[PDB]
Amino acid sequence: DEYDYLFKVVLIGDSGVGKSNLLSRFTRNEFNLESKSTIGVEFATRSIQVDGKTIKAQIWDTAGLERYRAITSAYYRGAVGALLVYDIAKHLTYENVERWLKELRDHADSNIVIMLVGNKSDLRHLRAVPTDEARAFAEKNGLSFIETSALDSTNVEAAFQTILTEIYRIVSQ
Amino acid sequence: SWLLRLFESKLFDISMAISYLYNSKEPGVQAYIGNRLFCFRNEDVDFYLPQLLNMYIHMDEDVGDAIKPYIVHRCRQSINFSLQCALLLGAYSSRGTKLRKLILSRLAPEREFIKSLMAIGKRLATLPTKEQKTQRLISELSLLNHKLPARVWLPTAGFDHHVVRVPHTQAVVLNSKDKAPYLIYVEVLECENFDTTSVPARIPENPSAVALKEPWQEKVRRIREGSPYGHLPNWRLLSVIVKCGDDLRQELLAFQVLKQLQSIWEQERVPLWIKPYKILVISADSGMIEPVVNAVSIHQVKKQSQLSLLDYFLQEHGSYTTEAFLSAQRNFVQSCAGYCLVCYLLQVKDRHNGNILLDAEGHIIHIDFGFILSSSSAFKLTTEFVDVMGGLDGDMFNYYKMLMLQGLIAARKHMDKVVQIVEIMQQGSQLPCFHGSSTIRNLKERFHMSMTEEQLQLLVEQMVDGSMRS
Ligand SMILES: Nc1nc2c(ncn2[C@@H]2O[C@H](COP(=O)(O)OP(=O)(O)OP(O)(O)=S)[C@@H](O)[C@H]2O)c(=O)[nH]1
Ligand SMILES: CC(=O)/N=c1/[nH]c(C)c(-c2ccc(Cl)c(S(=O)(=O)NCCO)c2)s1
Repeated sequence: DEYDYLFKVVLIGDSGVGKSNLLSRFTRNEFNLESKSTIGVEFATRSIQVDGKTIKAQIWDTAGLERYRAITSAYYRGAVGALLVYDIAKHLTYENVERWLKELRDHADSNIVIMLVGNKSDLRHLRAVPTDEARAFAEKNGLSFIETSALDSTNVEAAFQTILTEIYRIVSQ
Repeated sequence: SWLLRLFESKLFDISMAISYLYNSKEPGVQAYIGNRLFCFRNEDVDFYLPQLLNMYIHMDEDVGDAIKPYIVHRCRQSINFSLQCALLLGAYSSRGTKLRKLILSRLAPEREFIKSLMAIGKRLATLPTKEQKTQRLISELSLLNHKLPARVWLPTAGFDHHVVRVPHTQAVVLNSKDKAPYLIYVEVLECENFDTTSVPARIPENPSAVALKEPWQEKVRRIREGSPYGHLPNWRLLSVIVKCGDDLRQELLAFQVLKQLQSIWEQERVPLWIKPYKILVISADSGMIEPVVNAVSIHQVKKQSQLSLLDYFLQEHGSYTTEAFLSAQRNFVQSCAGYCLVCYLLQVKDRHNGNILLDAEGHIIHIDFGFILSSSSAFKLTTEFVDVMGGLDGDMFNYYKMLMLQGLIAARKHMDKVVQIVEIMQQGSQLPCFHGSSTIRNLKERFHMSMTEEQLQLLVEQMVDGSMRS
């Protein structure tokens, strides 16, 4: 039936980090090793309750490839939240998180809630970004932080549920 | 989810892992498998080190980068492992070099030990006779003891150890050729773990020196009794053939194939017999082989005895009414069927009695695996061999055919495991065994997967009839 809120959230990050599987995990509890590059944008939705209120989240899975980065930025418009994702096992993807946040201070609301996400925590032995270094950078820049595995599903629910809650109580007064 | 399902199932073993790694173009899979390697047992993955490293060298960077972390991890926990990586990396590229240098960056004792062994062998080229070479070898090996014991080992050994002593008087050179290989005996003290122990202390030394044709246990006795270290319970004797100027990469490939066929035949329950002998690739040029002891070439068995093979069997084991004879005959029949199958499947060529060893229990052992697969006589069943088996009408001879069929049926059921080994090695390879255009395709055809068993029976007969015509 009725929601109290409709929160528009975007997923951004380098190509390959797992955005589309975070989304598929979170909205239909599905994952896949084989992948199709996200062409432009993909849409999915899921409703949750925080502090007694039904919030329907509208998630836009953007695509990290640059071919499409003119058209992803279109959808940054009026989004309340953004999951900024990097692959824990591929250092370069973490290096680009700085350029991915300037990307929000050009095409998106200047008062948006951001969570940094280290994805692929299941690849323990390939880890190229230590959890401590990341979380340090996270709050130096006023971002919330979590590590997920879309594959085994660790923290995927938590990640979304955290950012949606954080959002839901910025709005009040 | 269906793929990840499989990878998390019982069916997932290091073979499957390597296969997907080799074939999948998905970087997510590559990385997933790169990580799963850590979960497997070292011994299981070890067997595939040449494949992993070949892929690393000759394949897309994505594939290399998925493999590297695991390799580096193993390299850090075992210098033996480090060594084989560094040696293989170098041998299989002539991408590798950056990592090799990093691994070699400590190992100097071992690398100098090996360099010196190699160096020795190259010097013997100026001595035109076997016997003269042997004299210089013996002299020059004695100088190595001046540096022992040290942080040095023989990678070809079943166990962890330190090398303590070289009984130089016992070493011998095997032919009169320009780059003749030479056989040596090495003394060692066993470890439970190399990386955290010893280097034992020198014991200064002083009949045991005399060298002659004798069984392996009689030779260990003599050497042990003469040795400073011989009293210790810790003490064991090894042997390696040193090839200073011969490529051993096909020899290594054959080893893997033999080892696989052997497991295949143990798992199905076919009592064929074969003997893979260990290989250590050192360069594209050079390496070592662990020899089978209590074995001598068929050819030389006939030149020193002056007997027919059967007559020699009868001399060495007993009359055909004895147990020792009937047992040796059985080992003969089972080792022949085994090796026939190996020869056919790998298309082993250059087959003659210089290349077939006879061990003290009656097994034969084939040896020179230059000339396999695409590289271009075939395996023969001479009447001398048929005689030892008791003749064409014989039960043991019929059994030989029975075994061949059985082992073929077994092989077909596990074909992919065999083909995998060869096909990954072919990659960036300029080895003569891959010279042809249809190496793997021909290999698969030789399994005859379409055939009905009645058809295979026929193929075995044809094979055997063929083996006799010459
Ligand atoms: N091991 C592991 N692999 C993952 C995880 N998340 C995603 N992957 C794998 O990473 C690869 C790429 O993920 P993908 O879903 O395309 O992310 P993406 O950020 O949407 O990539 P793109 O849409 O911008 S082109 C896929 O093979 C996927 O299976 C994870 O948590 N663990
Ligand atoms: C007494 C004896 O011959 N022991 C051996 N055991 C083994 C495995 C031997 C062997 C195996 C393979 C090869 Cl390739 C060689 S070899 O020294 O290099 N002979 C070359 C042509 O024969 C020797 S020799």
